Amino acid sequence: SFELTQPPSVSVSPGQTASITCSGDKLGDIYASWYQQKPGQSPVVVIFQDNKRPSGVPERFSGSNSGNTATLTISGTQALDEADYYCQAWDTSTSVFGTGTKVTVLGQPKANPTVTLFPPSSEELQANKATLVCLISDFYPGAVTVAWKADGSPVKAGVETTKPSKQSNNKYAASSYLSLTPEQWKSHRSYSCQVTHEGSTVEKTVAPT
Amino acid sequence: EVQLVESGGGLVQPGGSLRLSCAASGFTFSSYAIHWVRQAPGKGLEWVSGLSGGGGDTDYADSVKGRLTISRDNSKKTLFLEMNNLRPEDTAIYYCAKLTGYGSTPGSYMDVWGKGTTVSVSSASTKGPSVFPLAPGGTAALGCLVKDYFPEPVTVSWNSGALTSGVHTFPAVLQSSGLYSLSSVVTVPSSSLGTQTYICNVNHKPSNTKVDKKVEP
Repeated sequence: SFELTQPPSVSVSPGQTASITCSGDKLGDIYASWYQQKPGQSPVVVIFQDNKRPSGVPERFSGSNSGNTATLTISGTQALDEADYYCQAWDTSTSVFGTGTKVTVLGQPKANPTVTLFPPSSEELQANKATLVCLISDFYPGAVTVAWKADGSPVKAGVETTKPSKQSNNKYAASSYLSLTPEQWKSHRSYSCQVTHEGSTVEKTVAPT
Repeated sequence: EVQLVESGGGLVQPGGSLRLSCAASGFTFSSYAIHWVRQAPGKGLEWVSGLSGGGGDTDYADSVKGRLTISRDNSKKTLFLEMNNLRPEDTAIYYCAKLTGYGSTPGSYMDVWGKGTTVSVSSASTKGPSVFPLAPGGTAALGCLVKDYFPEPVTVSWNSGALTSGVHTFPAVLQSSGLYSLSSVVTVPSSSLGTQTYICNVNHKPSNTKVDKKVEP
């Protein structure tokens, strides 16, 4: 499989030009296509054969395939152009999609997340389990990384983190859960849920007491 | 009138099998190659398989080469995908898409797509949750952890529907185990704590599970 690499995320303000790139060695020798997928929906073709538009596609969408790189341009980007965009190319008879780009059309000021961290309940400890619950809310735009620490040392095992989901207020929420044993829980000074968003980090800490 | 409709999606145990179909309307099915594209929850598009208009030339992604078989009955305007020895990694919405040609030519594209059909490959079995009370200026965060349940969904109310404005019920995580865990939090007065009673009402209809959990500090 030849791999078509796209930048994972692009932000654009309404009215501005959104540039989405797609790179790969076999690209440029071959024709590139672009598919748009709005939330909850099937993908839709917007560009084919590098720079052609299907009849129904608006003119503000355009494409170019210079060298090893294909680019989708969205002029005068509208809020409804907010979607995941995927490039595609045919390797002989094998179809390959690019890794995808999330295009956020900024509709709202940046909002850092409200993070709430709960320790294990006594009832759960009585059942010989321990879950740390880290809840992330009201963040925009809708991309976060979660990291767990034990006494400020990274913890990668026992971590189950959701992908962000859009709240009714158009901000995003997410959850992360850390599984521990009662013994692990009682044998450390502190546990921390550390949430990074737009280059700001929020840390909440809980301790056995 | 031009539409593709996928069928056959469902929950399947790993190692099991599933047959997917795709019914075409509004065009001459035989005149066009049809392909299957899948997408795992929260992840990117992944090409699975493709078939020429006549059904002669069949093409498969490396990830599915042995386990999957694509075929078509043009008389029934239907495409099929036979999936065997399913893996958890095959969990995805499966879309059928129609090419603009009879075959997979250079500058050909998928002009029409269906709404898709959902395949879940999980070893999990129906199981109701264990509900645990999540406790700690002017406000206090109180919560209910709804743990280790299958399948979706779960409904959470507070004080039987009396508190809703300051309530945030988060989407579930799917754990490695195949079980779901969800959490609901409510914002309340910190002064009222120890005076007021806060109860989350958890309902998991698939397991006929109702739990009323009193949350105290």
